[PDB]
Amino acid sequence: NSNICEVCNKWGRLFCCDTCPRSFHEHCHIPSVEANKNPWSCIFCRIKTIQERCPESQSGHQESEVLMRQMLPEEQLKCEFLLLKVYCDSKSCFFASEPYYNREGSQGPQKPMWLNKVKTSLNEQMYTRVEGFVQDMRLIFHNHKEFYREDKFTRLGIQVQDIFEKNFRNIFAIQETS
Ligand SMILES: [Zn+2]
Ligand SMILES: [Zn+2]
Ligand SMILES: [Zn+2]
Repeated sequence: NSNICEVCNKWGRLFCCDTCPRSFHEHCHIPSVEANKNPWSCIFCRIKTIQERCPESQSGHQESEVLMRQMLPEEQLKCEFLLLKVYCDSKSCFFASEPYYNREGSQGPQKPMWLNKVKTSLNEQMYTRVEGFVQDMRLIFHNHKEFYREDKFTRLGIQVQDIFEKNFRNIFAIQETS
């Protein structure tokens, strides 16, 4: 197994996947690494299993059909994996904890949002459809773009949004377009 956490790239108390060489800190893995379970399979392995069992799950989909799906166990897992993929980028640190807004010439968003809040929400089964999760995720970047205006710091939102959107298209097999 790897000797660093797959998400944050640090050593520490690591839990090792039994079906692939990845390791994780407890609360870096999403969901949090399970108390017992021998063998244990990580979220990457579980998502690979879904694909293997239903190879047609990788044919193209329309985003609008994906958003309306109910959060059954497989969609739940997919949103967990998408969320983990954003945390894997170091630039996620800017969006993880609860923000605050006090900048001359700007006003705070009406609805603040952050990754840790989406993580709690997923854990507490508060999203009934994929749409709920995806809306909160995009809301994080949108709020950032709006607040930081022409400051070059706006680019961080564009960057992490791009990671989110590429992973969304991949995980939910969105039909490729030009
Ligand atoms: Zn970690
Ligand atoms: Zn694994
Ligand atoms: Zn099938």
